[PDB]
Amino acid sequence: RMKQIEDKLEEILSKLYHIENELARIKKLLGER
Amino acid sequence: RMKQIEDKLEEILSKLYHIENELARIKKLLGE
Amino acid sequence: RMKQIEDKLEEILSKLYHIENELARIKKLLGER
Amino acid sequence: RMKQIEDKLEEILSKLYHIENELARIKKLLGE
Repeated sequence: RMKQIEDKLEEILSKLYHIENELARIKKLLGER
Repeated sequence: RMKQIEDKLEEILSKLYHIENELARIKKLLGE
Repeated sequence: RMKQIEDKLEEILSKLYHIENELARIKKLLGER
Repeated sequence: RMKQIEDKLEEILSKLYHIENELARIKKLLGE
């Protein structure tokens, strides 16, 4: 359960990095536009 | 109270997947 | 601590709704563009 | 292990605030 809570925390963090990156790419694409 | 936390975690993850869908639509709108 | 964990969960959820909404507005603005 | 969870929660919140900053920049780029 705690191990499960832990995996989910990390999964949440990983998606968050993915999201940041996606918005960062958008931002860049628009800034050079 | 661990399960209730794990439960919230699940919900939060689902929001993130919904966000990723919004981003996919957006990126297509922007021609990327 | 558990009450603190709880407030943070909810705060996280609230920002997530805000974010969804912001992306939803963007999407709409671009779709009508 | 509660604090370690609370700790992760803090980190996650900070990412969300960074995201909100990226969104502010984006919305200005789009003239909104």
